[PDB]
Amino acid sequence: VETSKFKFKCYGDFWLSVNRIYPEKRIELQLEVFKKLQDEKLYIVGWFSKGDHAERYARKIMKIAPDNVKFLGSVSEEELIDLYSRCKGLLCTAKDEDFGLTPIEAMASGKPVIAVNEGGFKETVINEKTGYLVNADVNEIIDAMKKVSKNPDKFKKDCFRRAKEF
Repeated sequence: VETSKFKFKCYGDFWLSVNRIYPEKRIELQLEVFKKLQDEKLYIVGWFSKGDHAERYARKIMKIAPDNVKFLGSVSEEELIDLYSRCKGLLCTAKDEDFGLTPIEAMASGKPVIAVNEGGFKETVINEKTGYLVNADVNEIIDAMKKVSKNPDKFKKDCFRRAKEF
């Protein structure tokens, strides 16, 4: 996994999630989280295939999402790198990602990762060292996010290091 093109800019005031708008990504969970954390912001990178059945689910998600959630759609690598470099941290809730590419890219950017304790997330994120591993649970995710909010650069060096190990 290449991570030389990623960099750090700042711990911005927005959380990031990189995942297509499909059921297996548990986008609904992310929405429930920000419906409670009205003081936080989420930028979602990912779209869907027009004309495909998934479109119904995608549009439903976008209509039930709170105002503090932004759907960016499909972005270029330049955009992705920049988003990783400026986010406060990465949120992962997918159940079909076994490699943990997104956590690696986020950590290569010096960012903490909050993710469900499954697949590639469990294989990349180190609980309490480069982020937090929790269950697919609204309250658990919010608690983890609140910790990061209090100390954004707490795991900076550890994240850069972990990213090199892949």
